Amino acid sequence: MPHAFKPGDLVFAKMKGYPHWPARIDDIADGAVKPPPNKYPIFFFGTHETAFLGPKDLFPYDKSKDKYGKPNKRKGFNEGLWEIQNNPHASYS
Repeated sequence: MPHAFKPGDLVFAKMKGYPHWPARIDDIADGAVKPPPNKYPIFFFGTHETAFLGPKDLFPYDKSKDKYGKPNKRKGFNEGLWEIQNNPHASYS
């Protein structure tokens, strides 16, 4: 059975106006800004941007990749597909 989301989990993350996007739950570094309550720090592959999202917008990657894991015209998306498949736990800083 599913657990709650934890750092390192791989997802497609949904933002208004954007396609479901390859992403991970990030850790929060010591001294770094924390998310609001009930929100997780989501790192978006390809764009390497961070937003704060709750579970309603987080789709586990294994279950969802057949549907969402296809190329997209949007900036950074196909790089993001490479990342989540080939090195999803690397440093992209």
